[PDB]
Formats: sequence, structure tokens, C-alpha cells
Amino acid sequence: LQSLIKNVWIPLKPYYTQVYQEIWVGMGLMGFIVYKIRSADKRSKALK
Amino acid sequence: PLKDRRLLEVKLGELPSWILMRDFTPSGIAGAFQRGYYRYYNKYVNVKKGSVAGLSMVLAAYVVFNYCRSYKELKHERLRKYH
Amino acid sequence: DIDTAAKFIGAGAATVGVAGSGAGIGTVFGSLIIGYARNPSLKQQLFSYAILGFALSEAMGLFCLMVAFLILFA
Amino acid sequence: DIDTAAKFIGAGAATVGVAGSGAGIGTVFGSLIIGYARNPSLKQQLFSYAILGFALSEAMGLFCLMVAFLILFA
Amino acid sequence: DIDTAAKFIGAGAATVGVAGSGAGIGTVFGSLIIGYARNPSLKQQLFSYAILGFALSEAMGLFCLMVAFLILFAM
Amino acid sequence: DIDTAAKFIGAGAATVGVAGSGAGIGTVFGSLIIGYARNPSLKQQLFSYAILGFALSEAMGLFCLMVAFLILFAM
Amino acid sequence: DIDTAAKFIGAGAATVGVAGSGAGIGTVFGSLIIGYARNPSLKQQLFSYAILGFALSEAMGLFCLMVAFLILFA
Amino acid sequence: DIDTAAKFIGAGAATVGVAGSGAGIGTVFGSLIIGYARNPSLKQQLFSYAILGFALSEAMGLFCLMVAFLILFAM
Amino acid sequence: DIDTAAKFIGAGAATVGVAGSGAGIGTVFGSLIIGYARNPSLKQQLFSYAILGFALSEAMGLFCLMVAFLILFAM
Amino acid sequence: GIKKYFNSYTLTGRMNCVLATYGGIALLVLYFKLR
Amino acid sequence: PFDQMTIEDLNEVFPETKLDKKKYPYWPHRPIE
Amino acid sequence: MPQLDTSTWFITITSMIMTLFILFQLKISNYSYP
Amino acid sequence: NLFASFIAPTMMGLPIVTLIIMFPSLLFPTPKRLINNRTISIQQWLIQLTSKQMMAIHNQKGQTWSLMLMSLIMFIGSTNILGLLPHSFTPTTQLSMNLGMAIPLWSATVFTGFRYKTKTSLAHFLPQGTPALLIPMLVIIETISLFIQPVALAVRLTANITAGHLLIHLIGGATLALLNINTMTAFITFTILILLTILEFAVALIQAYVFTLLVSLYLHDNT
Amino acid sequence: PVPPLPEHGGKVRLGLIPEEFFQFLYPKTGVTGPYVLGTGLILYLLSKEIYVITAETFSAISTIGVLVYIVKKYGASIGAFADKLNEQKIAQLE
Repeated sequence: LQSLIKNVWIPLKPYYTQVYQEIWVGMGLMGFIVYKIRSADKRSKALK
Repeated sequence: PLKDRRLLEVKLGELPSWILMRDFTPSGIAGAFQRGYYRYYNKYVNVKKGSVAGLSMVLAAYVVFNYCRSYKELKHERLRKYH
Repeated sequence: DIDTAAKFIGAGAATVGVAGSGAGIGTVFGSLIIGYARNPSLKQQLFSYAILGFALSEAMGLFCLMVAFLILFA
Repeated sequence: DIDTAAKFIGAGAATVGVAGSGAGIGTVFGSLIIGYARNPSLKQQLFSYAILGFALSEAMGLFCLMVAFLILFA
Repeated sequence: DIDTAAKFIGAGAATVGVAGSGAGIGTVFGSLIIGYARNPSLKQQLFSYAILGFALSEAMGLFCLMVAFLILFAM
Repeated sequence: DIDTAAKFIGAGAATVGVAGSGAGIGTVFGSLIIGYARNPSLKQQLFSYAILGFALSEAMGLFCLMVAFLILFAM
Repeated sequence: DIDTAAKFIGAGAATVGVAGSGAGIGTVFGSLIIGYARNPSLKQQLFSYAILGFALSEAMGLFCLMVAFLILFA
Repeated sequence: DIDTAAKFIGAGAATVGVAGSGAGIGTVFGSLIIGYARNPSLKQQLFSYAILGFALSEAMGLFCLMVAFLILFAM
Repeated sequence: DIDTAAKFIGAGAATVGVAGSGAGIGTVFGSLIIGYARNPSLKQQLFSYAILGFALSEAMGLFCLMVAFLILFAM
Repeated sequence: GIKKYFNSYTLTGRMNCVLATYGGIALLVLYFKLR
Repeated sequence: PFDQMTIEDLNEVFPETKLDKKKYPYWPHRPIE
Repeated sequence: MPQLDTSTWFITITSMIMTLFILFQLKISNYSYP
Repeated sequence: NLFASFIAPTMMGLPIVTLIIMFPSLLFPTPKRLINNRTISIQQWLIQLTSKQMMAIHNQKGQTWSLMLMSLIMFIGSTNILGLLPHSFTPTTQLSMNLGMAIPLWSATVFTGFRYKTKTSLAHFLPQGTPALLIPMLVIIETISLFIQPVALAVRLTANITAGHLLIHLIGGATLALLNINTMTAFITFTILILLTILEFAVALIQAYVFTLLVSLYLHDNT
Repeated sequence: PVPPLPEHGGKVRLGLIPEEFFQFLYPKTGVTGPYVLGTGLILYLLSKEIYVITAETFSAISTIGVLVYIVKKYGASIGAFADKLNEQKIAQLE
């Protein structure tokens, strides 16, 4: 994975730390919601 | 004078000789896809007057890919039954 | 019955082809206002034109409503 | 019959559109007023453009009425 | 038949989109009248955009109309 | 059958959302013919800002036609 | 089934909500044509004041289609 | 029961009272565009008299939405 | 009974009348915004005519809304 | 005064008013949830 | 020549074409004047 | 509406992410100035 | 019968659809020489241009998102074109992708707006010096039409795209069916199809601009 | 420290298929082998319905017609456009 990290963590570091702190939170919210909805439909079809 | 040659160079009798002299590990799979991409690139693209054919090929390839992907769902409307 | 309610609602629907004529009257009068307020001396002709436009829009609405009357008594 | 009801229902609902005629002619003769009131030397030209728009939108509405009718006498 | 009823009703109550055509027509011809009263020179270019609007509004008109005649009976 | 005619009716009703678009179309073309009649120079940007609104109206027109089909053919 | 045919009716009816949005969008961008032709030196602010309104007037029909979907599938 | 059927249909065809708000706000904001163009030093009072209008358009356009939600959940 | 059905239908239909109210109100405030944009020595009289127009349109919508509530809670 | 303590033009008064109304709507929803 | 060179070769020949990484750590490593 | 058979949402989302926030931020991060 | 093209594909029981999405990544290669071939010079110019145009208004802090916005718009402008082909898949019309691309951005903007400029961000809920008669009836509207942002921001694009594919499928089908009858109608509908095809080529980028512009100014506000 | 490029790479027939194919086939049939070869491949696909025809066919036809129109009308314009950008950077630096 060393080539991988040296291709996608040298340049892209100052972005994920300094700037994008606030989008990861949003992605966690996105995960929350998708979980909720998949659970709801799984429930409703488990019924039928 | 060489053990490994272009699969076109090698003969049918020594066919398995070529099949067994060559490697198969996924690293040796990336190290093949790369060679293909780069042959195409440095032969039809990285030239000072690249043309449509320098691009149209990959498009009309992706086309056939996504056509093959779909063959199953298309055997249900053949206009004629006995083909 | 079946034709009773049919004609009822057919007319209650065709009676809606009148709001456009209404708003048209309103807009033609707003335009008259502005035109006059630019050139206060051709009042007469501005008004002739406007009243004509009114005749026309009112005619269209009245036909759309005569439709409803005929539906009532088709 | 049920369909005999839908006949008149639709042949009536098929005239909701003349709203467009209303709004158009309104805006049309409004802009004509303003024209004659900003440059009186164009009277006949813009009168011709006005009768053009008049005919156009009136025809739209009246062929929609023909739709209504052909639905009536299906 | 009830499907016949709903077919005729769909045709009628979907043949209304003509309102877009009508309103846009009025508005465009009026804008012409005005822009012309101002400047009587560029009449050609102006009438060109005029025809553009004419047919481009009749466009959506005929869109709606062909959908009507699409689901009238033939579907 | 009854659900069929009901689909038909919902379709004939959803057809009508095109009028906003027809209007916006004629409206913006009038606005363009005007803003050119009194400034024939910057035609280019006027036309650009014409089609950029053209699109943002046809978008909703076709939203409506899309929902119509979505019902008619695929519930 | 009537109990769902009615859902079809309701959604097909509510579809038309976005006609007001069609209008408002066209209207705004025409007004922007004009107010850019008059004083071309403010394109910027006159664009920031247009798409704002675009957003508003689209939201207020997208809501209605969301409600039609809700009525259908819930 | 067809009771709930027409309850649904009524909510659905009553939430239509918002295209008003749509076109009203469109026109309002265009007028603001112009009346800012010809007078770029009244921005403030202009935006205030624009909001006064946007609000009392949105409110009376939203009462229909609220009526549908009400008539559906309770009556 | 189906009386409830037809009443809900007719009410949620009649409640369309507020579209015109929204549209009017919007056009009103737009015109006012202009008129003041050019001519700010009129604030008071302007605002007065403005409020009058607002009230007239809002009332020509309120009539239909109130009679809808009538048809629902009375008949 | 209060029309200078509930300003609508500066920053502060606007914030104070919006907060007042959020609080009020919260209290009313929690008073009506009982019913 | 030119075609035989790269961006680093320009770092080599012209240090004034250098897109410095301190005053503008981000992309495009300089403002949009 | 096959956009509602939720089975597949996880992969679609994750791949969108992987792309939008990795590859292009590599390619475009290399474009140059006049 | 025709929602098929939106069904998620897997030629077999394996996770393929994550390759329909990274394919565009290589119709936009990266340069290493100083000068390069055509296909790179063109896109390079294009991007310099579009940035210099859209990222003018933003302040200096807000000028850190150039990468994200232009990558967003490039990715989408690719996908929505490629999807045009005869038998290609549009990974956007999978509504989930649109939600997952919309929400985080909007939320993070709001969060930058409420982490800094707290009082002022709160203030944007009350337009300046409005009539003090109606405050609640306004700070309800602004705060409901805020949360409405991402929902529309996605759904617009989603359904806009979908409709075009569906309409072209249907028109071509009716084309064949009329060809069964007669000849000229087929040509009529074919020309119609050409027009539609161009219009889709157009919207497929109009919407990218819309998207990453909405976002740009949402950052302009809450920066 | 980098290598240059050719003037134009592998020439191509129909803008889609390379010619090297044709030459490789010259010894046996020379010229009119590949063309009938492809014609037969295609009449075969069509005959046995390995490729059924539907609306998407005509959609593809329209897109392709558009595309060829565009290129055959704008190609060299774009080519000189790009070479101009190149020479322009060269100069503006030089």
C-alpha cells in the first residue's frame, strides 16, 4: 500500500485536515439517514 | 535465442512453454493493463495532431461492453422466433 | 342520474375560461394608463383602442360561458 | 352509460385554455397603446402586428374549442 | 367501458397546454411592437427572434398535443 | 380497469404543468428582443442569458411530462 | 382498486404545481435581460439577484411534487 | 372506503394554490432587478420593500399547503 | 358517505382561488418597487396605493377561501 | 427603548428576536405535546 | 528547447515563474487576478 | 421506481465518494497556470 | 418495461457498478511535460477560463474550494454526457448518489456559517429592518425554505436527467411502430429525436453549472 | 530531459479501424478481403439476431450522425485552435 499512500496522501493531506473537516460530519449524517431509511423499508417488507 | 517472446513470435508447439514462462500474479496483471493503456496512449494519443480515431475507439468499445452486459434482457423481444 | 352530474361538472369546469379574459382587461387598462401618462393629448384614440380590446376579451369569455349554458341545456 | 358522461365532461374541460388568448390580447393591445403613445408615426404598422397576434392567439383558443367539439360529437 | 371514458377525459384535460403557447405568443408580439416603436431599423433581426419565439412556443404546444393524441386511443 | 382509467385521469391532469414553461418562454424572448432593440451591441450575452432560462423552464415542463409517463407506464 | 385509483387522481392533479415556477423563472430571466441591457455595468449583482429568486420559485413547486410522491407511496 | 380516497384526492388537488406564489415571486424579483438597475443607491429600502412582498406572497401561497396537510391528518 | 367525498373534492378544488391573489400581490409590489425606484418623493402616497391594492387582491382571494371553509363546515 | 432592544435593522436585535421566537415555538410545542 | 522541457525545468530556468507554496498553499497556488 | 429498491445504495454512494474526492482531486490538482 | 435502464447492473453476482463511475476519470488525463498534446491543452484552457469566471465574487477564504467545485462540475458534466450513448448507464439518476453528493456540502457550509459569524448567520434569518408586524411569519418562512435547499438541489438534477432518457426511448419506440405503418412519420420523429438529443447534450451541462453555482454562492453567504 | 512526439500516429481507416489490419491481410486477399469480411460479420450478427433492433438503435444513429457532422465541419478549426494556444504559450513566454 506504500505506493498508494505516497500517491494519495502527500498531496491530499492539507485538504482533509484543514478544509474538509466540515464535510465528513455531513457524510456521517448521510450515513445516519441512509441507515434509517434502509431499516424502515427492510421493516416494512419483512411485514409483507 | 530467447525464452520469452511476443506471444505472436512463439510457436504452437512451444505454446505451453510461453504459457509457463510468464507470470500470473495480480501485480503482473496491473503490469499488463498498464502496458496496454500505454501502447494505445503513446501510439494514438500522445502525438501532436491526434485525431478522432485517437479517441473514438475507447468510446465504441465501452459501447460494446455495455451491450454485452445487456444481452440477457434482450432475448425477450426478438421479432422472429426461429432464427 | 349520469348526464345530470355530467353536464353539471362540465359547466362548472368550462366556466373557468374567464380568468384570462379578466386579467387581460386588467393589463390592457394598465397599459392605457402608462401610455396616457406619457402623451396626455391622444386620450381619445388610446381609449378607442382600449375599449376595442375589452370588447374582444369579453367576447371570448362570453363564448366560453355560452358553452356552459349549452352544456346545462344540451 | 358512463362514457356518455365523460363525453360532455371532456368536451367542456377542453376549453380551459383560452386563458392564454386573454392574457395575450391584453398584453398585445397594451404594448400597442404604448407604441402609438411613444411614436405615433407607426400606427398602421403596429396595428398590423396587433391583428397578427390577435388572429394567432384567437386561433389557438378557437381550435382548442374545435377539440372540445369533436370530443362532444365523438 | 370506463377506460374509454378516461381516455376521452385524458385527451380533453390534457389538451390545455395551449395556454403556454397563447400567453407566450401575446407577450412576444407585444415585445416586438414596443422594441419596434422605439427603433424602426433592425426590423429583420427583430422579426427573426420573433419567428424563433413563435415556433419555439408552438413547440411545447405540439408536445402536449402529441402526448394527448398519444394516449387518446392508440395506447 | 378502474385503476387503469384512474391512471389515465392522473395523467391527463399532470399534463398541464407545461404552461409555466410556455409563458416563461414567450416572456423571456420578448425581454430579449427588447434588450436588443435598445442595445444591438451585446447580442451575445443577451442570447446566452436567453437560453439559460429557456433550459430552466423546459426542465420543469419535462418534469411534468416525465411524471405523467412514470404513472402511465410504470405506476 | 378505488382506494388507490384515488392516489393516482391526487398525484396527477398535484403535478401542475410547478407551472407557477415555470412562469416565475421565465419572468425573472427576462427582467435580467432588460436590467443588463440598460446598465450593463452590473451583471454581477443583477445575476446574484436573479438565481436567488430562481431557487425560491423552484423550491415552491418541487415541494408539491414531493407531496404527490408522498401521497402515492405512503 | 372511497371516503379516504376523496380525502386524498382533495388534499392533492388543493395543494395547487402555490403556482400563484411562484409567478408572483418571479415577477417581484424581476421588478427588483430593474428598480435596482436604474437607482443603485437605494438598495436598502428596495430590498426591504421587496421582502415585504415576498413574505405576503409566500404566506398566502402556503395556506393551501397547510390546508392539505390539515384536511389529511385531521378534519 | 360520498357526500363527504364530493364536499372534500369541491372544497380542495375551490381553494384554487388564492393563486390569483399571490400573483396580483407580486405584480403590485413589483410595480411599486419600480415607481419608487425612479421617484422617491412619494413614499407615503405610494405606500398607500400599495396597501390598497394588496388588500383588494387578498380579499378577492379571501372570498373563495372563506366560502370553501363554508362549504366544508356548512352546506 | 424596546424597538431599540428588539432591533430589526442591526445584527443584535435581529438575533434576539429570532431567538425569542424559537424559544416560544419550543415552549408551545412542549405545552401542546401533552394534548 | 521548450517542448523537451517540463514545469520543473521552468523552475530551473525561471524561478520567477515559480508557484510558491507558502503564500498560496492551495490550488491554483495563486489568486485569480 | 427502481431508484427505491434500496439494496444498492451503499455501494453507489461509497463509489461516488471514492471518485469525487480522490481521483479528480489527483488529476485536476496537476493542471497548470498560463 | 423501460425503467430497465435504471436498474443497477451486475453482469453476474459481483459488484461492478463501481466501474461505470470511475471510467470518466481517464477521459481527462494529467500532464507531465510542460507542453502536451491537444486533448490536454484544450481542457486546460477550458478550466483556467471557467475558474477565472466563476470564482471571482468569492472572498479570499472562500477561494479554497476551487478544486472541489471544478471537480464536481467536471465529473458530472462527464457522466451526464456519457450516459447519452445507446446502451449506457447514468450513475446520477440513482437518486441516492445525488443525495450523498448534495447533503455533506450544504451541511458543511451551514456549519462554517454557524461556527463563525454566529450572530450574523442567525441574523440572515431576519432580512434587514423588515416591518416589525410580521417577524414570526417571516422567520418561519426563511427557516423552512433553508432546509429545503439540498432536497431540491438534488432532486432537480436527478429527475431532469431521467426524463430525457425516458422520452428518447419512447419516441424511438413509437418511431419503429409507425415505420410499421408508413415512412414519412418515421423521418418526422427522427428529426424530433435529433433535436431532443441536442437539447440533452445541453441540459447535461447546464445542470452542472447550476449545481456548482448554487453551491458557490451558498458558500458566499455563509463564509 | 523529455522525449518529443511524432507528427501524427497510426493512420486509420473510416476514422475507427486501423489499416495495419489491411496490410497484414494483403498477402492472401490483398484489398477486398477485409471489407467483405466485415460485411459478412455484420450480416451474420443481424441474421441470427445477436443484435435485435429497437429504439436505442435509432438513438445511436442520431447521436453518431450529429457527432460526424460536428467533426467533419469543425475538426481542423479546432486543431489549428489548439496549435495556436501552444505557439501562443511558447511566444508569451519566449
